[PDB]
Amino acid sequence: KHNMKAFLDELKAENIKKFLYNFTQIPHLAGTEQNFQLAKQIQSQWKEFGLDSVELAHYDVLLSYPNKTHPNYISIINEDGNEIFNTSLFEPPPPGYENVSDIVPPFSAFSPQGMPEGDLVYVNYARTEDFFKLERDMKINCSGKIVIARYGKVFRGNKVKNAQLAGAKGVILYSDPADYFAPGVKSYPDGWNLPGGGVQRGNILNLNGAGDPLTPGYPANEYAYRRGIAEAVGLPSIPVHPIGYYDAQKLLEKMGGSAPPDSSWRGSLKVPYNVGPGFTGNFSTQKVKMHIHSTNEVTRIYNVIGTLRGAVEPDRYVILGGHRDSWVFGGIDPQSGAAVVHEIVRSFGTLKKEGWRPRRTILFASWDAMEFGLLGSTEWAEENSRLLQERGVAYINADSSIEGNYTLRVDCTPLMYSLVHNLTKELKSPDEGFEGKSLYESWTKKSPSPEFSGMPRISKLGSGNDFEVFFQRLGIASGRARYTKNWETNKFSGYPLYHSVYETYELVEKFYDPMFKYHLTVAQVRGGMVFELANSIVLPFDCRDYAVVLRKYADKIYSISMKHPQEMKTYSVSFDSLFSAVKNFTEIASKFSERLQDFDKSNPIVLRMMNDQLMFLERAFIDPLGLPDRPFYRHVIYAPSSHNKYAGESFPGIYDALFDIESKVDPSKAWGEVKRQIYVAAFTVQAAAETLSEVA
Amino acid sequence: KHNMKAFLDELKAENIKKFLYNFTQIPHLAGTEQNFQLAKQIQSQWKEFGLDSVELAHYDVLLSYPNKTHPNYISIINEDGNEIFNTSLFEPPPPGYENVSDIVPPFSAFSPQGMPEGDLVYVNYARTEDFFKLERDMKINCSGKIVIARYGKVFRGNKVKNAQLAGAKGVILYSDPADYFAPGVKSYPDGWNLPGGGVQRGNILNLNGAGDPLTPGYPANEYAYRRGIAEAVGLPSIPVHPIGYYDAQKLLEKMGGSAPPDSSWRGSLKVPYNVGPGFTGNFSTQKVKMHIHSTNEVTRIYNVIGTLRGAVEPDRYVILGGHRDSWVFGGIDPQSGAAVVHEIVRSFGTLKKEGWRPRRTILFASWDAMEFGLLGSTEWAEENSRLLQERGVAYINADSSIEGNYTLRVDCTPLMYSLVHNLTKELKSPDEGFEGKSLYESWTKKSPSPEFSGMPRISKLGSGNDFEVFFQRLGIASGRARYTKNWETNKFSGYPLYHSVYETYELVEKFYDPMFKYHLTVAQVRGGMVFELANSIVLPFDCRDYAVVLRKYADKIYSISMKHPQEMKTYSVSFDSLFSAVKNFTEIASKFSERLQDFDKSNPIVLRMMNDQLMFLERAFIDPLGLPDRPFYRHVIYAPSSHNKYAGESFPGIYDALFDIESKVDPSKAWGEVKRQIYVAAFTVQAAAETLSEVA
Ligand SMILES: *[C@@H]1O[C@H](CO)[C@@H](O[C@@H]2O[C@H](CO)[C@@H](O[C@@H]3O[C@H](CO[C@H]4O[C@H](CO)[C@@H](O)[C@H](O)[C@@H]4O)[C@@H](O)[C@H](O[C@H]4O[C@H](CO)[C@@H](O)[C@H](O)[C@@H]4O)[C@@H]3O)[C@H](O)[C@H]2NC(C)=O)[C@H](O)[C@H]1NC(C)=O
Ligand SMILES: *[C@@H]1O[C@H](CO)[C@@H](O[C@@H]2O[C@H](CO)[C@@H](O[C@@H]3O[C@H](CO[C@H]4O[C@H](CO)[C@@H](O)[C@H](O)[C@@H]4O)[C@@H](O)[C@H](O[C@H]4O[C@H](CO)[C@@H](O)[C@H](O)[C@@H]4O)[C@@H]3O)[C@H](O)[C@H]2NC(C)=O)[C@H](O)[C@H]1NC(C)=O
Ligand SMILES: *[C@@H]1O[C@H](CO)[C@@H](O[C@@H]2O[C@H](CO)[C@@H](O[C@@H]3O[C@H](CO)[C@@H](O)[C@H](O)[C@@H]3O)[C@H](O)[C@H]2NC(C)=O)[C@H](O)[C@H]1NC(C)=O
Ligand SMILES: *[C@@H]1O[C@H](CO)[C@@H](O[C@@H]2O[C@H](CO)[C@@H](O[C@@H]3O[C@H](CO)[C@@H](O)[C@H](O)[C@@H]3O)[C@H](O)[C@H]2NC(C)=O)[C@H](O)[C@H]1NC(C)=O
Ligand SMILES: O=C(O)CC[C@H](NC(=O)NCC[C@H](NC(=O)CCNC(=O)c1ccc(I)cc1)C(=O)O)C(=O)O
Ligand SMILES: O=C(O)CC[C@H](NC(=O)NCC[C@H](NC(=O)CCNC(=O)c1ccc(I)cc1)C(=O)O)C(=O)O
Ligand SMILES: *[C@@H]1O[C@H](CO)[C@@H](O[C@@H]2O[C@H](CO)[C@@H](O)[C@H](O)[C@H]2NC(C)=O)[C@H](O)[C@H]1NC(C)=O
Ligand SMILES: *[C@@H]1O[C@H](CO)[C@@H](O[C@@H]2O[C@H](CO)[C@@H](O)[C@H](O)[C@H]2NC(C)=O)[C@H](O)[C@H]1NC(C)=O
Ligand SMILES: *[C@@H]1O[C@H](CO)[C@@H](O[C@@H]2O[C@H](CO)[C@@H](O)[C@H](O)[C@H]2NC(C)=O)[C@H](O)[C@H]1NC(C)=O
Ligand SMILES: *[C@@H]1O[C@H](CO)[C@@H](O[C@@H]2O[C@H](CO)[C@@H](O)[C@H](O)[C@H]2NC(C)=O)[C@H](O)[C@H]1NC(C)=O
Ligand SMILES: *[C@@H]1O[C@H](CO)[C@@H](O)[C@H](O)[C@H]1NC(C)=O
Ligand SMILES: *[C@@H]1O[C@H](CO)[C@@H](O)[C@H](O)[C@H]1NC(C)=O
Ligand SMILES: *[C@@H]1O[C@H](CO)[C@@H](O)[C@H](O)[C@H]1NC(C)=O
Ligand SMILES: *[C@@H]1O[C@H](CO)[C@@H](O)[C@H](O)[C@H]1NC(C)=O
Ligand SMILES: *[C@@H]1O[C@H](CO)[C@@H](O)[C@H](O)[C@H]1NC(C)=O
Ligand SMILES: *[C@@H]1O[C@H](CO)[C@@H](O)[C@H](O)[C@H]1NC(C)=O
Ligand SMILES: [Ca+2]
Ligand SMILES: [Ca+2]
Ligand SMILES: [Cl-]
Ligand SMILES: [Cl-]
Ligand SMILES: [Zn+2]
Ligand SMILES: [Zn+2]
Ligand SMILES: [Zn+2]
Ligand SMILES: [Zn+2]
Repeated sequence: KHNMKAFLDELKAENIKKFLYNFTQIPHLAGTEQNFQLAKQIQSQWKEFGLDSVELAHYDVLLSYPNKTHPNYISIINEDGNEIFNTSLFEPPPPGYENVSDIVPPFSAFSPQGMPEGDLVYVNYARTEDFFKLERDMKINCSGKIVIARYGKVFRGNKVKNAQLAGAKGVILYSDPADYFAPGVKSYPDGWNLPGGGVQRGNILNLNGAGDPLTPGYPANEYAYRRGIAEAVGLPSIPVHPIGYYDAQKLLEKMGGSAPPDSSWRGSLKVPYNVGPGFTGNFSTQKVKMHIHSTNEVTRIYNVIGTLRGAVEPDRYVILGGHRDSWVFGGIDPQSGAAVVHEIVRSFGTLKKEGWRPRRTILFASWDAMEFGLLGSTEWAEENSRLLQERGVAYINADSSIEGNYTLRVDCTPLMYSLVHNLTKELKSPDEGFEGKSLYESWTKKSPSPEFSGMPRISKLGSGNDFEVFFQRLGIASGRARYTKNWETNKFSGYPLYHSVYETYELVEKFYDPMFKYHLTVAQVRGGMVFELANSIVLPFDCRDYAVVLRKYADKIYSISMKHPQEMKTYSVSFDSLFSAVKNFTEIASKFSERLQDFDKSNPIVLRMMNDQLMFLERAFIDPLGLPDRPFYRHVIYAPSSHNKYAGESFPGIYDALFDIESKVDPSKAWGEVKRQIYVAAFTVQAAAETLSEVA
Repeated sequence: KHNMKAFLDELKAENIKKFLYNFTQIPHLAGTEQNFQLAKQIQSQWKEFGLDSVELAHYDVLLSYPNKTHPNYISIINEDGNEIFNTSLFEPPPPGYENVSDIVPPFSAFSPQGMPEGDLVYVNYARTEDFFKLERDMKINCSGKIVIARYGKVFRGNKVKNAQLAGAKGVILYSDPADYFAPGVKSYPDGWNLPGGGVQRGNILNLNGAGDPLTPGYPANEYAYRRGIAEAVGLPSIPVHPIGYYDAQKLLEKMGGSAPPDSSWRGSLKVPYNVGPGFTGNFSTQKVKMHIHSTNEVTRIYNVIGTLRGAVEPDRYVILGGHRDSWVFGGIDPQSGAAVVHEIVRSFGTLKKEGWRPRRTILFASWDAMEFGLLGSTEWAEENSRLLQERGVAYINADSSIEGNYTLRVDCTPLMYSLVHNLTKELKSPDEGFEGKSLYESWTKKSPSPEFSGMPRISKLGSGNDFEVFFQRLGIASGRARYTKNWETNKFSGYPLYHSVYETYELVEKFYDPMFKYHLTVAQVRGGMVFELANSIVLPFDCRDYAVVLRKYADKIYSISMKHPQEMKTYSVSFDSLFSAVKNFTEIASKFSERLQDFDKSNPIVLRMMNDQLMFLERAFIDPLGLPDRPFYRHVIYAPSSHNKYAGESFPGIYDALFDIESKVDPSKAWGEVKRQIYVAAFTVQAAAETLSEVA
């Protein structure tokens, strides 16, 4: 038979390993020839694998690169202006790659050029609360200072935004061993830890969903009319550069001024972690100088778009997408995910060659320029927004398949919770000690849901990955899954060698997944989800699961507001309308579910009506006016946190209206805006509910 | 059989007459008890007529009313401050209605309160070009003057906006006999002309599609959070009041200053039409004083919403909608249209009682508060926007059925041109001299298309009517039709007694349509369109007709730009991308049309795919970012003219970027924005075309 089991059984660990090796021998930086070559290779292979059509979709977008003949670096300069200490110009290449060309040196993409020199202030992780603590509690002024922040906890773009608004004239990011060196594990190449010379690359934009900085709203095609740089979206105004902890140590060791306010401010280096500003007495006349000469330039990028036409509903699209561009070799990020996508295409293509086709169309995407701001997926979705919004069933992302070897991690819309539960109950656990048990069982045991015994944790979607346009802009149900670490063991924001030259094929093959069994489990979950979404007669979404979480989020936002009981009385702030809408959603969804079970199974119009109702339910949470000052975040239930693009926030409009409200100078105005956001959320919830009522 | 002919034949002129009489005996001003009573009556009757459900949808919206105990009026005051001349407090009521209560006196709805006193400037029709001529050519400064403008040519809201931006401190609108008195016809009650004491009511908002001024974006429901008045949308900042030509004569006769610049500035009164400012020598110390005391107040309004559930595609909606609220008796506007809707419901209900149902769902709407800014239809569409955008097939409007007795007038999306041509070829002409001929034949003869011999004129949709939210905001194919006058005979912007107390049942029965045959023809066209839209297996839209007009509009906008050849060279302004997109649209639409003809007629999925492609084609012209500073006008091909809300403009983004461009102080910036609009239009056209490509 051609069923899900045939699909799953065709997937092979050994194929994923071969593809990963193939994709990670040279760098594939967005906009470079090497990445265009790989694009053409994957196009060719997807065609040979059997897809009906495979095309490149190219765009001309703003990227950023260091100047090869004018290196970025930071100095300590003495009062004479002699540079007495200089940070590294490159990471020491790993064994056997010391002759690889075109390894981009560490840099912060989209930094402006400049050579600011000043006194250092240490700002911990540069989170909103870290700046609050500096200004409000410690009375330290960052205006005109160079800020040094440790990576971790939040997206680095938010750090840079926060430093700018504090008045910093430059930012230095570094990786502290506290956050990127797991105790008892060796540095690469002998373990999976970050060495003192390792550095995390990465962009520092604040795009808020816009895509290419020059063309917000519209694809960066041949004839596009670009904004000038001064009106581009999301560019930082101060120079920024990342360094490793050997170099960080040499910048921090001299710091004077105030002590760190508490231990949550101290990392693991042998330094006091003084906040500054500036250096202790003997060194007080020395300063820090950055030298940044990177350039922004419009550069062509290439997405690969594969189509497997549906047999019955070709005008319904289930999309499996993940990026192909990497900072250097991309051993984990993204090629561990791209190798999984490749094998999924291969497997679906095998069935197709034997005469099968999915019920609905499957689109496969190899996105470009993700590392420079989700540019490739966003431009493509801008180009294709009307097809995607009227035909898009679901989007399954496929970045890094592994970031650990402990258990599964899934973030998705509530509409996919039941699908994920049911699919994982069918799959075999790859975990030691769970031989012959289901993935559901191992996952639930290692990662229990905080709410419900006997179920696993599934998180909301955040951002910083290629689902952002499809979910928070366009309202297409989205999900993602990968293998991850035990967050109780270390609690780091990622894996140590993230975005470093040390992220290699050997990293994965030797330390993360020698038998490629976690990769295979991830291919089964991602591929399985796509299979069911594209082949189930009734779409596999359970609207009742949205009702349950909407109540949890309404409770949560209410509890936040209820910290201000006097203001709620003064300004008559009521959540009654939101709870009412949620109650109605619960009731209507329950009735819809009965019809879906009970409808006449011979009637394809009733079926498609109810599949359209299922498909357009995520779509109903979109507000076409967007959230305040973030027009490309239109989903009213979920947006990326305004303080950390990686994290999702629920009822974001209300949350941001309530955030730090006790500090606003005009409370009447501030609480007015809370009430406005309550109204918008209540209305959108009720409106979404009504899409599930009988249609006439 | 139950077919279109059965539907059409059930319609009776005598029923329309009875309903019109029934709807016009007392005033039905929005927000009054009398209009809520009529709402309940139409709800009851639509249920008895056989609709499946009929509900009221109510909203609480900003309306405006004069103060009953503090009348609005204008004076000429002498230097002592004695009011030596006062305009009327009411229109002399027509015969037999001199005892009717609650006739609202003439006023401009949403005027602020004030009693400004100043010198008069006469500004012709207060169009953009009239102000250009005053400031630029005649060097007359309106700052701090009271402006007197004749009604006509453009929507009165645009006049008030234009007067404000000229710095006027108040506006007086009047009806000039040149524009509202047809030569050789008697004044009401002895003819259909406006008497000297007649006055045109009407709102003076600039909403740009927003709906209720306090709640843009969201329905004005129970829990809505309102803007304060100072942030409301579209309210005028200067007092405004309309008067008749007896009173206008007494204001204009003393005017001094400059002569009218030419005869296009002179109306028909026995006055010189001097532009002013102020009065001639002997009267130079006299001034004009307005006294406006109207109040804005949030008031409940009621739409009636009738549903006739579709047998096969209940989740596809064909909407017939028109308003019910009137300024006074509403003899033409709107009850001549509402009486037609009522008979259409009756006819469809007769078929339903005999066991028939349309293929798709038909929604019938009796809108409220249209006269105060299309409020009722817009709030309802805001409430229901997600159902309408995913399920809305078409909207047919149904305001005034007649404004003359000469020939048909149709404005609609190009997608309905073929439908209208085919339907009118089936219908009998009611015109004298065309007995036994088709409506198509009489209409084509009396109103030839400017482009194509042997076809009739069909105009683009403008605004100032209840289709605005459905078409220009939501992108649902829309159309309207009514009987009209011979524009070659007089060329007035409407009919003389528009929005006056004299617009009565007797006006219609005695002067416009004694045998109710034009009303019946209009019921057949509107009802016929709804019938085909709701019952045709393939939706009756021809995408090729859009391709033909897109080329006409691209030629037109190109020709406008080509008046500035030097700037097009300097700033490299090319229309190549727009023409390219239009060419592609033409090619793809041609291929789609072949598939639509040729597809396998047994396959309902292919059918519905192609019906969805047809339905979502108007939808593809929507840009969710809206046009510049007009977020609720999102259609890129059509918007209401920025200079006259009643008129439609094509490629409005480009048109407004080019308008008066030779006056802009920064030409680089201005031509940049032209190019930006070219890109947006080319992209949207191509994107719309691609919705008609094979789906996978
Ligand atoms: C969750 O779902 C429920 C439905 O089960 C919704 O209930 C509606 O709630 C609103 C209140 O927010 C009710 O509004 C009230 O309607 C009365 C008239 O309703 C009748 O007539 C309408 C048509 O006009 C019918 O559709 C309806 O069935 C009724 O027969 C008004 O008279 C009320 O206004 C008066 O009282 C209020 C409050 O004290 C005053 O502010 C007013 O000035 C006025 O005096 C009121 O407008 C509505 O009728 C309910 N519909 C039902 C029960 O079907 C919830 O609203 C929904 N939650 C959300 C968030 O949408
Ligand atoms: C109306 O419809 C036609 C289709 O019939 C569209 O034609 C496309 O037009 C654009 C030009 O605007 C062409 O873009 C060019 O593509 C070249 C590569 O294309 C190949 O590879 C792609 C995938 O990457 C395939 O999809 C495609 O089939 C081709 O095989 C580029 O190399 C060109 O760029 C080079 O030249 C330009 C111009 O001189 C330079 O600016 C660049 O820097 C670079 O040197 C160019 O990008 C596109 O290929 C055409 N597609 C076709 C024929 O199918 C029209 O665009 C459309 N009109 C609108 C308004 O959309
Ligand atoms: C995940 O798996 C669960 C368990 O199989 C699925 O729920 C089950 O779905 C079936 C099929 O609809 C339900 O059967 C139905 O029962 C009703 C009422 O008794 C009957 O009238 C119908 O004819 C039909 O047989 C079954 O009750 C239900 N079991 C539950 C909820 O415990 C669930 O649908 C799956 N989720 C997906 C596919 O997203
Ligand atoms: C308005 O009426 C015209 C004239 O009836 C309609 O166009 C006609 O539509 C029919 C039905 O699709 C076309 O017939 C088809 O012809 C093709 C090609 O020869 C054949 O392969 C199909 O099987 C089918 O018989 C007919 O050609 C066409 N006539 C024209 C264009 O002159 C038009 O569709 C109507 N418009 C509407 C309903 O909106
Ligand atoms: O411009 C942008 O918006 C982002 C560009 C670029 N993106 C990435 O590097 N993405 C991979 C890293 C990303 N990290 C996080 O989400 C941090 C916390 N959550 C998880 O790791 C986490 C979340 C869900 C799951 I399932 C597993 C882990 C990730 O893991 O996706 C960057 O950040 O520089
Ligand atoms: O707030 C708003 O946006 C408008 C509120 C209110 N609306 C109306 O009174 N509508 C009826 C008058 C309107 N007039 C025009 O369109 C003027 C030129 N075109 C036609 O008459 C014309 C156009 C198409 C056809 I078919 C027939 C005649 C009309 O005729 O619909 C008002 O204007 O005060
Ligand atoms: C990755 O695998 C691809 C595909 O097998 C290899 O590209 C092929 O290389 C052979 C030998 O040079 C050529 O004859 C084919 O034309 C290539 N195929 C395609 C589709 O490009 C590639 O060599 C491998 N890369 C590495 C580094 O191993
Ligand atoms: C850090 O790098 C800087 C720049 O290369 C070094 O300073 C330069 O040294 C050369 C050779 O002695 C001089 O001719 C240049 O004028 C210097 N340039 C600047 C900008 O100062 C510096 O010596 C290096 N410091 C260390 C400790 O290696
Ligand atoms: C308009 O017609 C309606 C409906 O025929 C009339 O309203 C009815 O009046 C009778 C007699 O008063 C009542 O018994 C019914 O309950 C009413 N029906 C409904 C549905 O409201 C109304 O009288 C007519 N109005 C005018 C001015 O002629
Ligand atoms: C126009 O109306 C105004 C207001 O009614 C008249 O002026 C008033 O006249 C009364 C009675 O003589 C005075 O007591 C008021 O003080 C006046 N009010 C104002 C505001 O002036 C005026 O007489 C009327 N003019 C004409 C020509 O009829
Ligand atoms: C890079 O730096 C070099 C050498 O210092 C300079 O000549 C060149 O203009 C720079 N390239 C850029 C700005 O792309
Ligand atoms: C920080 O310093 C700058 C000037 O050096 C000043 O404008 C700003 O107000 C200061 N912030 C404080 C002390 O709050
Ligand atoms: C793989 O799992 C083992 C056993 O739990 C663990 O000790 C090791 O740290 C893991 N490797 C990685 C890279 O997480
Ligand atoms: C209307 O005018 C009267 C009498 O001059 C006044 O008492 C009342 O407040 C006004 N009503 C309003 C503003 O609605
Ligand atoms: C019109 O008059 C006002 C002041 O009375 C002035 O501010 C404005 O500039 C004048 N406009 C002209 C003469 O252009
Ligand atoms: C009705 O038609 C006649 C004959 O053409 C015309 O003279 C008369 O003015 C028309 N009535 C109206 C109200 O247009
Ligand atoms: Ca873009
Ligand atoms: Ca509103
Ligand atoms: Cl992922
Ligand atoms: Cl109309
Ligand atoms: Zn990645
Ligand atoms: Zn990455
Ligand atoms: Zn009207
Ligand atoms: Zn009107």
